Amino acid sequence: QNTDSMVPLPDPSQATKLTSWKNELSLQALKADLDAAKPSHTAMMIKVK
Amino acid sequence: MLNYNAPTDGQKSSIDGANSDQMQTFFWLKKAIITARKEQYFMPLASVTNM
Amino acid sequence: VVSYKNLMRLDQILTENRTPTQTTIITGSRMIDTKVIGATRVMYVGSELVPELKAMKDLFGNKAFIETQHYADAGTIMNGEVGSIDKFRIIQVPEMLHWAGAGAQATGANPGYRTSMVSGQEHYDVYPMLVVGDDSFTSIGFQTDGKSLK
Repeated sequence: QNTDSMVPLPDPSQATKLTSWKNELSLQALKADLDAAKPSHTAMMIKVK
Repeated sequence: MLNYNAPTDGQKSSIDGANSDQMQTFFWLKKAIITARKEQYFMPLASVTNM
Repeated sequence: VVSYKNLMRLDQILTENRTPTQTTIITGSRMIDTKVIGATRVMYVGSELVPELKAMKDLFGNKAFIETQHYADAGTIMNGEVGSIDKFRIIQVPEMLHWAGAGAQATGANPGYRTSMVSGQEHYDVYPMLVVGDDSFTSIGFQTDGKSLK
């Protein structure tokens, strides 16, 4: 059983590049946006419940 | 001979008189030096369940 | 001081307790001076312990700390990784805490390990090396009556 749910973050900025864009988003930026947006959504779902 | 001398460290300029001093004696960058948030590792691991 | 057999015992204990693995093995690359890595767990250590981990020797008297520079190719380097030992990949958390003055008293025969003052008496310092397995804990956030949590 291989589960990766506590792995210490994805690769850093210097790793592999999928696209040819000059500036690439990388996974850290996306997960940071998700963790920034989650507190409001968590407060909202209470009313639905 | 009008000499600049050294306005700081107690020596007035020649042009100045009994009651005066250079108004500007230094230059200010106005770009402060600041640190950054120390990185955190354990916080992203945990999920959150509301109460 | 931590030893190789302690790491093997910890692996055996975690295997017996059915703790799921977190990574996959690394087959070698084609570049010269590149060695394979078999390691399936992540362990978080402080900054001060790393030299001792580097000085370790395995059962047959060889090196036991393969640094990230060897297997950076054909692998996925995580944040703060410094190398791999046995089955544990090492993560160097900058903010790793430690109990201060929690060991037995320190006399003048101290080989060189760190100590601290406790009521006018020397005591050694105890440092942690932690492994967080899958689905071990969750955080609780009280509603706060309308605030955007946090």
